[PDB]
Amino acid sequence: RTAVTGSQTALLLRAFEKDRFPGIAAREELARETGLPESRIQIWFQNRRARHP
Amino acid sequence: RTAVTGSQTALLLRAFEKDRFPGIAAREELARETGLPESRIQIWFQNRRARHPG
DNA sequence: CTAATCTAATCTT
DNA sequence: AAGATTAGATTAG
Repeated sequence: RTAVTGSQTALLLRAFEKDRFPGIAAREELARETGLPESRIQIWFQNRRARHP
Repeated sequence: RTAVTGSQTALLLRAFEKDRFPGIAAREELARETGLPESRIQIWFQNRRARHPG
């Protein structure tokens, strides 16, 4: 029940370009920064590593 | 490149009711019978699963 | 209408 | 965590 805002996307792309493998430390933060479950953020990083190496 | 003919459409539609979730083999087989890449057969089945069940 | 793509998610080893 | 694959949304013929 969630479509991502362009700002969240921009915020994840920034964290991506920084380091593509955020430990659960980075991710919880990124969950707070965005208002998304941590679970949903890991998925985002897993898919993006697979479709843009 | 695209443009599937009515005949290609005809034999896949038959195979559709035959197997609604073709494994990588069923599709690989179906690529030869039609002359379309397996990749394009998968898209065809996943698009049609969403636009026409039953 | 239909092919193709991009995303979110699940599952397997 | 990668790999494949699903559904779904959408971009286009």
